[PDB]
Amino acid sequence: MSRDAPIKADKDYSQILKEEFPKIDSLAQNDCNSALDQLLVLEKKTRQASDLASSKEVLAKIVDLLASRNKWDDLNEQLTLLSKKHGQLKLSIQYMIQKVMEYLKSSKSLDLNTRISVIETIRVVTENKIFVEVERARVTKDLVEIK
Amino acid sequence: PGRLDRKIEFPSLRDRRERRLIFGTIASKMSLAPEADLDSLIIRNDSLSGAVIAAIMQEAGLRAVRKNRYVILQSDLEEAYATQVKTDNTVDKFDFYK
Amino acid sequence: GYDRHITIFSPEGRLYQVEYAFKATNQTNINSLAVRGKDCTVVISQKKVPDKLLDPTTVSYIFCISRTIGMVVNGPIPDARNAALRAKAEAAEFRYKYGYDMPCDVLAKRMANLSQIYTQRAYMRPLGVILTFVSVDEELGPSIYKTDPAGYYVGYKATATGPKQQEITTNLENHFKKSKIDHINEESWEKVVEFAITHMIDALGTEFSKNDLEVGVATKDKFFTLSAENIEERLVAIAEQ
Amino acid sequence: EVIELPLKNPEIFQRVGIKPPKGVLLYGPPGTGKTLLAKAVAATIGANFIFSPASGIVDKYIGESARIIREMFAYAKEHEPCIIFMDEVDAIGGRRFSEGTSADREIQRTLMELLTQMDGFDNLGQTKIIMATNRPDTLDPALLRPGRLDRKVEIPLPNEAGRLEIFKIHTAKVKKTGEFDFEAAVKMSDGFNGADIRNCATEAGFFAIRDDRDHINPDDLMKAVRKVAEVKKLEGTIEYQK
Amino acid sequence: GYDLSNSVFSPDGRNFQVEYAVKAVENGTTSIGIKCNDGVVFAVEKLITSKLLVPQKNVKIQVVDRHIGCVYSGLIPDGRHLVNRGREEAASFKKLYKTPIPIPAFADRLGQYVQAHTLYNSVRPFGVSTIFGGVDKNGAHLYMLEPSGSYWGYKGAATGKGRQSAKAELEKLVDHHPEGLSAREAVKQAAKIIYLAHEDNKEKDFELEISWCSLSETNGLHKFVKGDLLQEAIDFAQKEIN
Amino acid sequence: ADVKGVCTEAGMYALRERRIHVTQEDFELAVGKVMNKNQETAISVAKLFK
Amino acid sequence: VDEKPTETYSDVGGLDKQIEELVEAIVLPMKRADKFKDMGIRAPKGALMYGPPGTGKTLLARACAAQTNATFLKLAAPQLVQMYIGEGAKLVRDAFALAKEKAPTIIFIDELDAIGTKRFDSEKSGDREVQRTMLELLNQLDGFSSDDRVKVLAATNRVDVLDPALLRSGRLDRKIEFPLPSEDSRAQILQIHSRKMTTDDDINWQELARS
Amino acid sequence: TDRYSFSLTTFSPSGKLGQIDYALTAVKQGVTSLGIKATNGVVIATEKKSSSPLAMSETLSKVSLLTPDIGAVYSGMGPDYRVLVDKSRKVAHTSYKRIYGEYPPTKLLVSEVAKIMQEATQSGGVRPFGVSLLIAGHDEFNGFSLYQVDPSGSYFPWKATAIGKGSVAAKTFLEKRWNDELELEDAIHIALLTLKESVEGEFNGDTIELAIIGDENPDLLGYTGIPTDKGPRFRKLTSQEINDRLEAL
Amino acid sequence: GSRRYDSRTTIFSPEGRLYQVEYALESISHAGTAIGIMASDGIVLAAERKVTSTLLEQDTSTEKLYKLNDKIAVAVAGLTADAEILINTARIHAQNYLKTYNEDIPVEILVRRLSDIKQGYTQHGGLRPFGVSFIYAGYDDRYGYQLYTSNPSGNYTGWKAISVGANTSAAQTLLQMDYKDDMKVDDAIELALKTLSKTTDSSALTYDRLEFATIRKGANDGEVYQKIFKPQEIKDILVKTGIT
Ligand SMILES: Nc1ncnc2c1ncn2[C@@H]1O[C@H](COP(=O)(O)OP(=O)(O)OP(=O)(O)O)[C@@H](O)[C@H]1O
Ligand SMILES: Nc1ncnc2c1ncn2[C@@H]1O[C@H](COP(=O)(O)OP(=O)(O)O)[C@@H](O)[C@H]1O
Ligand SMILES: [Mg+2]
Ligand SMILES: [Mg+2]
Repeated sequence: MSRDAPIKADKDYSQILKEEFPKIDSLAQNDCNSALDQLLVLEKKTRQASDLASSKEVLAKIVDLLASRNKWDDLNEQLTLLSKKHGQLKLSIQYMIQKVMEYLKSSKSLDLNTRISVIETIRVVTENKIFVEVERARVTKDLVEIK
Repeated sequence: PGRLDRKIEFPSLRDRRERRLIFGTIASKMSLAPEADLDSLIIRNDSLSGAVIAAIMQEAGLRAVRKNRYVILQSDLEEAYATQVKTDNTVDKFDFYK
Repeated sequence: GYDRHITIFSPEGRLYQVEYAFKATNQTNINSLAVRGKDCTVVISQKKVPDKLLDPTTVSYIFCISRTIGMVVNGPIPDARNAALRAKAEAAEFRYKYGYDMPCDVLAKRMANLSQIYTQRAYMRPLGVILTFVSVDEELGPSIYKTDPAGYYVGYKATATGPKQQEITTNLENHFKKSKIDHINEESWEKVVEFAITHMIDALGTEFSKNDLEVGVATKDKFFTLSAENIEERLVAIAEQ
Repeated sequence: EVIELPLKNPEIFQRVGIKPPKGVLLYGPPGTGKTLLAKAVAATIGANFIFSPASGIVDKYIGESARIIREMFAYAKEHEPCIIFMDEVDAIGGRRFSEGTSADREIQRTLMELLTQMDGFDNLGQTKIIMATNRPDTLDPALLRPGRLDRKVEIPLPNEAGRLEIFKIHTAKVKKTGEFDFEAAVKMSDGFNGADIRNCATEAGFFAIRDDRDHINPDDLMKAVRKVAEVKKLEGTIEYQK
Repeated sequence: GYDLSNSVFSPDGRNFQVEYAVKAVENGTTSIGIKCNDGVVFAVEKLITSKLLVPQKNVKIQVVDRHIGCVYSGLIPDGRHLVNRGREEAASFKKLYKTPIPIPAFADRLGQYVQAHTLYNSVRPFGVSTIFGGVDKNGAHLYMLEPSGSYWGYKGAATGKGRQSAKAELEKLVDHHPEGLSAREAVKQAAKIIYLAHEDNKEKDFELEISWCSLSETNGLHKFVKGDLLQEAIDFAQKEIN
Repeated sequence: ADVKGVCTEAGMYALRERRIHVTQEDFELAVGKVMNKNQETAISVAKLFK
Repeated sequence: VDEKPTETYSDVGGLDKQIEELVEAIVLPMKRADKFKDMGIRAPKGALMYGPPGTGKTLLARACAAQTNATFLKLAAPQLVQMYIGEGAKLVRDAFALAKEKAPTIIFIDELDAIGTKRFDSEKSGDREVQRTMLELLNQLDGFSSDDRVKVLAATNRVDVLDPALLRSGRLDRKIEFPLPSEDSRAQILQIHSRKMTTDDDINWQELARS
Repeated sequence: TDRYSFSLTTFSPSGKLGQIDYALTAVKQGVTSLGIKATNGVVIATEKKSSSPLAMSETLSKVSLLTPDIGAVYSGMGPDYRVLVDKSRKVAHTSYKRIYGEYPPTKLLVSEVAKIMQEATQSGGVRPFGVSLLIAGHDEFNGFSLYQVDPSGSYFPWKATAIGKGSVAAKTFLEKRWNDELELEDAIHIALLTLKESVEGEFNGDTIELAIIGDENPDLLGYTGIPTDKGPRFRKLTSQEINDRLEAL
Repeated sequence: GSRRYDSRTTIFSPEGRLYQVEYALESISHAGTAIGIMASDGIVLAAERKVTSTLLEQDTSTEKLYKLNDKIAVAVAGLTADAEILINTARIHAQNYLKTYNEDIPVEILVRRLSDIKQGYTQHGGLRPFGVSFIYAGYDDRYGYQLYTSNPSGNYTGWKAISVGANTSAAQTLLQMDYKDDMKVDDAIELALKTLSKTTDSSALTYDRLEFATIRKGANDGEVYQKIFKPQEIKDILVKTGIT
């Protein structure tokens, strides 16, 4: 955001960890926690831009697990925790959410998924004020049809 | 006197009972929260003139259009109450005149 | 006529000369946030230096008036120095004639009384500085007393000063509403610094650096300040919270 | 919401059986566009419009000011829908006198004649007043009362991204090579009035025109938002509002 | 009103009399202060108003103690009164605590004195800025004291008409050496930015004066730069500006 | 005029009571009403003065 | 209209910057209006000129007006202060209507210290003839008459007296100080005065300028 | 130089001393306070207010002790009371506790503080203190007494009085509620009930400051085994105690 | 600076007349009526308070009547605040005379001393003078009972019957018709009350708003007893003289 140092440096690191993208994947197949530990580091940066690149990796990791209801709770939770603290500006983390929210929709192929997914989505958006709120209502709305 | 032996001074201090009577007259014109307790508002108002209360119904029914109703509720009344009665700041000044 | 040009009463009963003093302490645009810990009192304040050719180390607003009692100043630095000099002199004097160092309460009251006298005199201008006095006394615990240019002071659970201080009030109010006590329940003074920095970022929206901060901590029976190196440890420790 | 909504549709206001909302008071800093907005509202609705300054009606001939607003009023009652723009009402403002001279007492009569037309035995119909005041502290509690005036519109400075919204209207008009420094520009022109953002664009085009091109390059603008910002704050209003 | 005296005050935070007094300093002689590693190197532009004058026989540099240079601009009598006062303060410190006064301690006392005259209407505020520093036991330091009663540490300072030129090159001097520079080299750089600040005074002619207090050369004593060293500085500055 | 003011004031009270004849009670109310105007400006120099 | 043909800037000696500023403010928009129009930016609403009397300002607007081919209007604010409210208000309104009519026009207003300061709103503040004429000036320079052909030049003695609301951008745009002549400038102003009479090698204008 | 010796307080052509009239305006901008004299004590009460919710009102006193048997309470300016309370204690010691070895009579103390007022309206450089004080006390020669100190430099004894912004209404309250015989207990209940109408905020015992000059407390005496001395007749009530009297309304 | 805010408060007018003294006489006309009548056996001082209220304790008040010394008391008409200074100066001065000559101060000496202070304040310092008028009742051996009025300029004038404060003209005119030199203290008590009933400062004159004091040589052995009557002893005399 500020200074001219974060734009370049942070981006530079995300490139370096994107060359180390196969490494994160291989470990994720052996145990979830090992690769998860990498996502934590990525989503602590100071430039908004370098987190765009990195919020692909957060979505991809849980896709490689395929997907686990227990693991689902944590990913959406970690995001909520990062939003209150900073998120690299509170406006920044809302576009991150928007990317991961498309995945929630298309994951859907159980009742089981649908139920867990509405519990995470309602909470996120109570402190947000954008298009996130339309999407929350819509996924909530799948459970309405079932109701 | 003899010019003007009758002299009526009009207060704004009023009475609790006086405020109930302004509300009723208004209520005939447009019912304000007719499914909820009116009487809270009466207690809460404590300086208001008849004018502020006329401004209340009219501003509430502005908010009626927004909310897209043809009826005024107590929520409309409470925001009508909140503002139009908090003008000036002298809070700071009176810290050192306490 | 002269009911606004000297300290005489007006038909309003309000001294306009005195009002003008409070309308000059927020024009330096320095915010402060002061919180009472469970064993300490921490005060952090702005130290915005926009120049290459001003030495930032000597730009300061935290002056040690006793070895145990710090003082943080919001408002013009000539008046700050005069009020600091006077306060130091009195604190020393109290040791000399009463056999123990001046309490925070009474040091606040003494500057408060001098401020009234300066607005009693019609040729003397009051010192236009808001003084926050932080300490840990042994008879009052962690304490904050904040005096103002008129000569009014009171104790505080926490307090803020500056133009944007209303935002700071919101954070503090929530904190003590939830805890249901008049202080922070944190038993490490370092973490009360970390908390203070967090609420400063929340209130003002501004991301701080070690050269925008200046930190004073009164622990029990000593007052110290953090250097910019030590303040950087705290800023790294926000990332570890 | 105050003005336009009961003029076009009084049908909703009669149906509910609420009184039509009437009176707005505008106050803000210099330069914020109360005039610009006065000029704007008049178009939107299409209602008949009398822009009259209030320092403009004053004459040493007593009851001449009272005469002027009374006729203005009679015209407005005929020409419905109509909004009467009383601009800079602060000129004939203030209250008291009767130890003043008869010029003041006339200003007090005019101020009072205002008072007659609105409420009394005359009323507003689909007439409507907007009063503009540049200082609310010259302005008097008799006209800040509910009665007169349902919504008291306090207009701030243009917000941080409000100022960025104004630059867009203006930089639209210009021919340029492409300017991408507009985000940067609004950080330097912070604490600005909208009158001075308009000045930001006029200065940038000065430098463009002097160099003999018709394009505003971004470098011309960077310099420009700094050149206005230094001198603005030096001679700044330092207005205080209620 | 609020500008008749200095204990009138205004809601604008201004005090008027004091701000007015800075205008004398801003039309004063160019004077600089360079914070060096080993000390400080002062230099002052001394205008030559006539050929009748005796060169290097009129000084604006008076020593305080044996180790504090002090050079000032604005009203010369008023500044000579302020320096006269601070020669007493240095003597008092030396009497009571048996040490030459430390540079931060010296600044504190002077600030109090200048504060006193802005708090009373029965005495007149000062209108001079002094630049003073030296070498003490806590290291070399540099301070400039405003007639308001404000001082700070400085890595470079300037005052007078040609302060614009001086300060701009002092930024570049700290960008030449971000790890600081020798006192000996700073002689030649003090010369250079007086010469560049004489382009604000190029309707006039000048005499270059340089004085230093540095540990490396003068052993923590304040002395004047003279003879061949002074002439070397002149020759250096001459080639750079050519 | 003040004297005259009593006569008229007195007939407000008698009228209401629905008794024509003026009485001591009609009088006591009537002098209290006319004196009210005067007592209030006389309590501010009779009390809270120096 | 009291236009006299151009005085000419050559003949208004010294003060190079003042001459530079007027060209930039007036002539450049009037001649190069087409470029200002295509861009859609506004041509200066006013330029404030302030500083002590006799700094040449009159001479300059009168030169500029002939060159730019706008009429020279003569308006002086200390006159417009009267005891009669009606009479005093009337000539402001007359001068505004007539200017727009005779437009493009350079209105040259002298000594706007008679519009005074308003900083207060108390009972007495001028009785509402001094406050009132400040607000009548604000409607001159308000964009309810097109001030892109009219160009308002005004002279005033100090602005420090005057309330700073009137002084902001679009009131008045450029804020231009006129200092005293310097040593070298004095010599130029002396020479042109002397140029008018017999001129001889005895006289040295520089010599006279230094004394 | 100094040449301020020309009195700031001076006569106006319509009579009255203009400066003290101005100062009295400031008393009717301040907080409301009242005092009822019972035949078995005196009660004085005032309202605590705060400009911040993070201000503590237990560090804020507006009823203060001058001597153990004489308390004071103000309405007016905060700063002006702050300085003048210290001077009241000081002159009580110099003029009767170093001369007659005891605390001054309530009559004596009131007179002396009115002189301090008087000389702050005499000579230049000093404008009055913009407070009115109720000085309730007890002496052993005239029993209970309630005084009201004016910013004029005069005093008046009262049977019950009020000062502050809501004084006029409050004194009409006390007029029917006062009687020839009263109890201290019922005096308190009147005082709180009256100050209910002069408080616009909270009405807790934490925000209502109450103090009695009732009767002696030998637990505040600080020593025992001297039966001759009587403890402090003054006793400031803690917040919990004030809450009990709120339930006793 | 200092001279900026001064207006030269105490100076002559073109008539010769001191602004602050002229102003001072207006403010004494605000303050209540005080009457003094010199009988051939005493001096009666009778004053109607400028404040009365049902909540005002007036039963311990002695706000107009103050004893300067054992044979000299004053009644006050003017600012109570201003008067307080002169009252304690008088006590000091009378005691000082007693200390040095072991003889009681004559009435002339005490009045003259106070008068000098009032003159002095307009003469130098820029000080406002005391805006009070006192009526001194005093006994001395040499001139017997002596009655004196002092004005805020600082000048004293003897009388036999006189009134200061409110309704000075009305009180004086009634006194001229009724006063006789054969009057006793008994007769003077009745006259004072009647005069105050016709110069009343509201619409009623009452005991509780009356302060009353005499100095009578009817105490045994030619001694003088100053008695300041309580309002219920005033009440007794109020029914005696038939005011009530
Ligand atoms: N909302 C806006 N978008 C575009 N330009 C604007 C806007 N608001 C104001 N401006 C610009 O600023 C100028 C100044 O506004 P305007 O003349 O309405 O001032 P004002 O607030 O009425 O002051 P006064 O107190 O002198 O009456 C406008 O002419 C316009 O160029
Ligand atoms: N720069 C100049 N060169 C020559 N004479 C000048 C110059 N400036 C002013 N003067 C003389 O002084 C007179 C007054 O100046 P004028 O233009 O009328 O000024 P202003 O508007 O500043 O009051 C001119 O008529 C001219 O005689
Ligand atoms: Mg406008
Ligand atoms: Mg001219």
